[PDB]
Amino acid sequence: MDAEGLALLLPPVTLAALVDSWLREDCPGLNYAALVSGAGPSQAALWAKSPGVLAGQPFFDAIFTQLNCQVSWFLPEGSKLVPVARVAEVRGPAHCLLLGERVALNTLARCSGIASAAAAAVEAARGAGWTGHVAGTRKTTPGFRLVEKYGLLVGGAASHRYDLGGLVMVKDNHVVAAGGVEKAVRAARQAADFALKVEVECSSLQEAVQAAEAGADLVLLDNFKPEELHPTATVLKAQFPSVAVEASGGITLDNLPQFCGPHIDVISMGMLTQAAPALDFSLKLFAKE
Amino acid sequence: MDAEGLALLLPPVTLAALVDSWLREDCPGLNYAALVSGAGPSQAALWAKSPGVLAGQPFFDAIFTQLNCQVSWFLPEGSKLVPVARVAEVRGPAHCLLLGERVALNTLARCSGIASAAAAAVEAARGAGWTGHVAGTRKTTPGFRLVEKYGLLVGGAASHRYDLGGLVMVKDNHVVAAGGVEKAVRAARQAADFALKVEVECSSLQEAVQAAEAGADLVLLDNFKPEELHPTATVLKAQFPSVAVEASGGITLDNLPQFCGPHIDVISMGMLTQAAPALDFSLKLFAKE
Amino acid sequence: MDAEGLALLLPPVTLAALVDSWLREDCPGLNYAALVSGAGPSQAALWAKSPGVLAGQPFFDAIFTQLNCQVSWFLPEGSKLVPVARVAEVRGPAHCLLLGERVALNTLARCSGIASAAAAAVEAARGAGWTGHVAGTRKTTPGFRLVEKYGLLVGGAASHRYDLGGLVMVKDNHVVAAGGVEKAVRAARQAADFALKVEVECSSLQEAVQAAEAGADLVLLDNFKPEELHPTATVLKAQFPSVAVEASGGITLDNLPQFCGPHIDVISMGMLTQAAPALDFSLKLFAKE
Amino acid sequence: MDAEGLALLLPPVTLAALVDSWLREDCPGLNYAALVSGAGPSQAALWAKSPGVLAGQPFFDAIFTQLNCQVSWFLPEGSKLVPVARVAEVRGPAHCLLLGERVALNTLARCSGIASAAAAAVEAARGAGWTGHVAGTRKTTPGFRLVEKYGLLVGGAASHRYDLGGLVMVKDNHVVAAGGVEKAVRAARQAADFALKVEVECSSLQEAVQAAEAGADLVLLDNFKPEELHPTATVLKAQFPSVAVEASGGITLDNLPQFCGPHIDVISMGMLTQAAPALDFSLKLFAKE
Amino acid sequence: MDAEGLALLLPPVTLAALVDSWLREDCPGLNYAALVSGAGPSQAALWAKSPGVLAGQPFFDAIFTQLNCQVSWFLPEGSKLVPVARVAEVRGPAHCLLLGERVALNTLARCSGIASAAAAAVEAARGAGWTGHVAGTRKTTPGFRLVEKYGLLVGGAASHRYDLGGLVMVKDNHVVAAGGVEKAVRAARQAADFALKVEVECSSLQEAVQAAEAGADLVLLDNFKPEELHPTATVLKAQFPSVAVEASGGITLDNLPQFCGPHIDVISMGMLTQAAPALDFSLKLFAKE
Amino acid sequence: MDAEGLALLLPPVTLAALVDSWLREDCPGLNYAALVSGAGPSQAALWAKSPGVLAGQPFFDAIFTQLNCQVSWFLPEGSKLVPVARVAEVRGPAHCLLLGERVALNTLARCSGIASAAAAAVEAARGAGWTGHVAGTRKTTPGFRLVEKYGLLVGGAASHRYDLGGLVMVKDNHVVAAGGVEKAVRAARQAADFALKVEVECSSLQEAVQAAEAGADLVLLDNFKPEELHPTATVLKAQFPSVAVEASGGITLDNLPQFCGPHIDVISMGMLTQAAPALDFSLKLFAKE
Ligand SMILES: O=C(O)c1cccnc1C(=O)O
Ligand SMILES: O=C(O)c1cccnc1C(=O)O
Ligand SMILES: O=C(O)c1cccnc1C(=O)O
Ligand SMILES: O=C(O)c1cccnc1C(=O)O
Ligand SMILES: O=C(O)c1cccnc1C(=O)O
Ligand SMILES: O=C(O)c1cccnc1C(=O)O
Repeated sequence: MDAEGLALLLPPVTLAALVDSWLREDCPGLNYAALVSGAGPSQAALWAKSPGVLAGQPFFDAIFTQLNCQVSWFLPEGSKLVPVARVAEVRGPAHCLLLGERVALNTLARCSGIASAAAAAVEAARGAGWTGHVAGTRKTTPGFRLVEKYGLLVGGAASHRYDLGGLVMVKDNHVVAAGGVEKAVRAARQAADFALKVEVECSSLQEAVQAAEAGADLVLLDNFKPEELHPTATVLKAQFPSVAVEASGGITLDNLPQFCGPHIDVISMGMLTQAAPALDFSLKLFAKE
Repeated sequence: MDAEGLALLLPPVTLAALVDSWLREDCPGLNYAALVSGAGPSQAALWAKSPGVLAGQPFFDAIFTQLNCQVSWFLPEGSKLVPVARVAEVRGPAHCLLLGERVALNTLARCSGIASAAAAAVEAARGAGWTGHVAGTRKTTPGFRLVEKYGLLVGGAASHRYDLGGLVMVKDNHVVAAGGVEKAVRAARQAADFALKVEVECSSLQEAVQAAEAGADLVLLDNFKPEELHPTATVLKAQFPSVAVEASGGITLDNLPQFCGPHIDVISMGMLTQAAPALDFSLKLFAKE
Repeated sequence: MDAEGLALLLPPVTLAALVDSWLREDCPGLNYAALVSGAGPSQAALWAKSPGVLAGQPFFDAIFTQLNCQVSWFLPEGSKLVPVARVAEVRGPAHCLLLGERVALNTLARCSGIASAAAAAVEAARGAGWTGHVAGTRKTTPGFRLVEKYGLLVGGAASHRYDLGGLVMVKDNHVVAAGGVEKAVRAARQAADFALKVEVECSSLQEAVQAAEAGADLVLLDNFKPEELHPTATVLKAQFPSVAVEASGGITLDNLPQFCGPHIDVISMGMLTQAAPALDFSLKLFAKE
Repeated sequence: MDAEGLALLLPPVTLAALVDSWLREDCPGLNYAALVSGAGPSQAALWAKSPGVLAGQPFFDAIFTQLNCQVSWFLPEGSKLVPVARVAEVRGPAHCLLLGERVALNTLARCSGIASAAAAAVEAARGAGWTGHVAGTRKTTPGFRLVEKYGLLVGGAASHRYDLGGLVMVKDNHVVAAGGVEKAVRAARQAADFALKVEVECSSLQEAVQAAEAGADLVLLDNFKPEELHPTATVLKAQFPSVAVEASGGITLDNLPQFCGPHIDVISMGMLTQAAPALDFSLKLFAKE
Repeated sequence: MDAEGLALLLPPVTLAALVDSWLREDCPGLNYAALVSGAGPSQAALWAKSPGVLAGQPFFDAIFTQLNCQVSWFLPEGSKLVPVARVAEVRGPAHCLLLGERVALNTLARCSGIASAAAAAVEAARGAGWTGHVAGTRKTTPGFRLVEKYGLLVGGAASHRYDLGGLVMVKDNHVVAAGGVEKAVRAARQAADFALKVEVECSSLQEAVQAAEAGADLVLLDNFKPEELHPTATVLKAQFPSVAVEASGGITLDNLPQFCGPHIDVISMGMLTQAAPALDFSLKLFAKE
Repeated sequence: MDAEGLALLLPPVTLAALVDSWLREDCPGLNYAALVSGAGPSQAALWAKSPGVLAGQPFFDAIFTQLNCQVSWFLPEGSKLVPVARVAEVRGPAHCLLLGERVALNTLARCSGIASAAAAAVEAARGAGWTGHVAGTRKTTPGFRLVEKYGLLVGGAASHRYDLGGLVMVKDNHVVAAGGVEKAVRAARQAADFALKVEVECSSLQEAVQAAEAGADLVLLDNFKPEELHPTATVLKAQFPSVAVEASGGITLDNLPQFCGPHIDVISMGMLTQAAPALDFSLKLFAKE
């Protein structure tokens, strides 16, 4: 995509409600440190001290806008961060900058760190000649989904489904509960009348074929070794060429290339959200003359 | 210090609210996946697949209570996870179990992941002879502070001030805006009447002394090499024996012992929250009764 | 669709919150008519005074639950209503029973009113030997969508996309804004990726082909006369067998049979929500043994 | 009355909140369709496609304001709508115009639908030479009451009580629970100390006299056939000239002239909110010259 | 009446919501104090240390119910408090009792203090032979109206009009805005269609008469000396026998009998809410024997 | 203090939330009174009818801002009010001023009442040559703590800790629950890692010392007569120089000077918030073309 146009995804109602809560979480009562700085007009520089990808400007902006501060970016959303970079400047009343400071920073650090891993992982795949979509999961922080999924998009990963209402994903537990894969997929297909796709976690070739026969649009190959994964995917694409194939389970940055192959459409990774460290940013006030 | 007594810190109102919003994030509309599993009474086993410390039972319990499911814990809050362990059992209607599965796991993974890092770091400190307090920061995920600060406790580090509303904290930025460290602290110390303490970030011996003279209860030595840090702290404690010394900036699990000396009372670490990977948990239905 | 299992689609959090907002709407302050009834143990009987389909038990139930009342139903959810029928008995404190009454009845009235129309539309389509799906739209009352979309399902219609983060729908205005049907569907598919279906509104056969060619999952044939619809449908189906066709616009109970064909998969009708008179119900306290 | 000044009744806080819940209902997560339109400065025409009364302007406006879009109206609120008329022009970014489209349309459709049905009933009553008040009920869609009551006022009906903290209304059930009309009215008058009126639903002449005697500000005649209603009213009016008489139950636009008569003061009709079809409108983007 | 049956006025939704804000206000973060008491099953005695009237049981209860505690009342709601009285007893986990303490005490203290003041006023009114209704105002604490108005009622005063939603009160300002008293009342009367009473603030016998002629249901005689009030009110009743006559403005508990007279129906008092000191209660843990 | 620079303490999100709830409480539905005044541009004078200290401008401003109304203050926050003052002017639509009026007046009155009470007290203390802190308590009206604690500051008192997660307070009850003072304070000390202070309620010199020995930062001497208080305090300060001493319990404005001795640091007064009458203010519409 283009990372600058991604911001248009964020609906501005649910956005400001997020921002409000984040501020309240941090300053529920009186802001005593306000008195230290006073409210004089001020400027601070946003320092990027970690390599990766910048993401999260829409969140960073919104937070400060709520506090009557203005942000000037010196890079675009999505651009590569080359450490000790001065990536932006923030102007407003001192106390307002310093109240927004930590929250904006945390939001930007986390969003960026996710985008960073996603870009790293996308590269590694491109590098192995893979043409598919590296994806995320629902293994997001609670109440932080919007920021994390958006982060994955800025990094060039696909978001995967956002909600639980958005694609019907039959998993091991759904199959156990429904008493077998055929039964499960039949129900799943009925519930997704014509508007929603069905995906089915399958731990074996058999489970997959059963799923694919039953009319699954996607078959997720969960926890296969690579040497098992590709022959299994080959059989599937051969027999059901219109069915998409996702590999997930245990997949990391280091090993990702082994999971890439001509018959895998999607690779999903817990790690992009669950084990992607936050980038180091600071926001420092500089004096005017 | 009992880690099972820690759930009492959680006020039940802010807890049940948080849980609602987590579930609403994940499934705002219709849960089509309820139709695949139906609603038969079922049981699921919680499996820990990562080493660390188990943290977040109160949140796990709340999530599932909200969905009319019950939880039996086989290990106490804060115990070591020795992997491929069966840590607990969850009971309830199938569709209800599966609705809360991900959000619960996410929450538990995230909280446990932090506890583990805190525990690692506390152990490191103990191992380097040091009886001070290892601590968190305000570098927490937005909307998720309660879980992360609670996690820090369960792992046995200190939370630090929760929310900018406890302790008053003067930083590089407050000093710049106030036109001096002398001015900044006097203002800070006026604001925090008797109820609140004043801590000051300082980047030199000089700036520390000025702070302590000015009436600082705590003096944070920001971003020192340990070779500078300890001589500095030695003088401070000589000249102002009742002023506490915190050290912060660049402190990893790797180098933490280097910042563990006899005149350092608090060590705060960004990494305990920012860069602690989540633990791997799963929740698998079984068909006993 | 077994209509009694549909209640499993209702996540219990968003439900309970919605119930709260309805009761607060109807009684923001003090309930003065509490004093008129007092709080004597009491029982009322719900009478269905209109013909159609009973829908809304979950909502009815959950309103009374919030006011310590209990409901016992004598008809199953989705059953046929033959007038002057006793469908349930609600038991609880008089004042509570009387507080919930209008809100609970108003909820059951539209939900049933909508289901009734859906059932009638489905019946006319089965009646013209159509094996397709009758569907709702996003033409729903603001804030009431959960009840209305559930209503359609209980009457045997498809809900279409609930959401707008569900299926990606390119409409007449999108096509304009984009700058052409070709350029728009390219951009839709890219946003949709593997996770979502792209549906496109099309005013002619030419626009439909352009669309199918750009990779549309569903072509929606907007405001065609029946004489023009079916030729156009037959063409798309011969040339792109894997694309689903939707007819929509101007469709009524009376004319629906003329829109049924062997090459229409979905027919959506705005009237099913926008013009479905609410059923007559009432709740009258009786005396007990 | 002036229909344009009714907007003053709408307190801008409850209006804005209401709008946000509607917006959030339609797009809880990510707006994928933003990418198809993009953010081009754009303009749309509001086409009125059904006959009736225009109502809902202040809500329509509020919605788009919340998305940074400006509305310009060509008909004033309350004017007669003559089909295929251009009533307004909405401008702003393309993605925003399309985000608010369906919600704003759905709001205006239903408010106008009601206004029309009220105006229609007001007209037939005027046509019978009746000078009383046609009225709404509390039979409103849950959560949508502010819009529906307002629609009644624009069509020139009277909203009954909005609220329930409103007028005190003693109904058949209140009378049953109390054990007797005179008891009930005593209790109701006590609760309505001097600030509220007391109304009593009465199913006979005998009960209506009991209630009038006991001091009710109004007597509602609950299901009378018209041949019975007017003698019962006449007797009431002669015996208690300062009591007001409401006729309710079964009153359709077709039979309304028969319920009009010199001794009825208020005629409340459930149909106005429960069975008023919504109007047809559409919002189509045009390019400028 | 019966102060015990007043609790039925409080709808359980808006209670629990109110109680939740109050608790959140007091402990928005982690409750560190809970670790000092631990969770031992405990009991505590509520001690009334001031003279007055007890009011606020429903709130006190709700608060502790939310914290899983239970309350046994030794005196009924509305009874006379003779100091150092042991009025109730509260049981539940120690940290829960202690978390609820202050918030519940503050609530009961203020409700009780208002009911005391209202009683005092109702007494003096009765003592002076007057059969009217002492009333309060909209001079309530912001967001504490439910409790304050409830207190008035328990004290035996009237809750003058709760919300601005059910009576229509024309004031000095409304008249100025409207450009005269005739105009204002005329307008008000048309706004309050048949459901709502109109009250008019009048500062002179003229302005009162004018309002009465225009159709005012009540005439409020504002800031009159008593020697002016009673002649003014006698003319009023002479000409307008069915128009209620309220007196207001600087009426204190001391002079209240001077404002009592056969022609005054209602007496509102700012002081019942604005200057009613809180009672002194305390909650003391004891060991069981 | 500098009373004008105190507004900076008020975070703008929590402020605008609070203000919305006040407005929603006072007019949840339709504002019939808007029709009486119309929307004409108007102005209103704010009159101060009582002596005291002016407090609550930020809340006042925010309230009106929310209703598109501007305020011009002719007196700085916290100035002395000398009665019949014209302290400010409010411009806006007529219906908007009148909707805001009472809510804002109510806020300003109780904020100003408290500031006044506190100024009275701080004055007597400064008059008694005392250099310590006059403080508040947590005996604040529920849901209104921000306004009341802010008012205390403006009048020159200290807020004290605001909520239960500032300083950690051990009271009679915490001691009972812990089974002793030693145990309770150790637990509070362990809980208050380094971020917080521990304060202990003590009813005797011995208990004060046990607390001081166990590491208490402050010792609150509850309910001592002045004759006991000072000699107790003189001993503490001798034997534990850096422990602070707060007196509290029964300290009226009248007797306060008796509590102002050289070994007392803090004096807390329940009365400042529990028994401080609100000041008298009106807002009157005046003329302009
Ligand atoms: O549920 C998902 O959306 C999902 C998609 C791909 C891989 N894992 C998951 C998961 O959360 O378990
Ligand atoms: O603000 C804090 O509480 C804090 C405390 C210790 C270390 N870092 C921080 C920070 O957020 O920068
Ligand atoms: O958007 C939809 O879901 C939809 C689907 C089919 C027909 N109309 C609509 C509409 O709301 O206009
Ligand atoms: O209650 C009302 O407001 C009302 C007013 C007139 C007629 N019916 C009703 C009703 O809801 O039953
Ligand atoms: O507002 C009221 O209803 C009211 C009623 C009686 C006395 N004062 C008032 C007031 O203006 O606050
Ligand atoms: O608890 C407090 O914060 C407090 C502090 C000082 C004086 N009183 C109190 C109280 O409300 O009991």
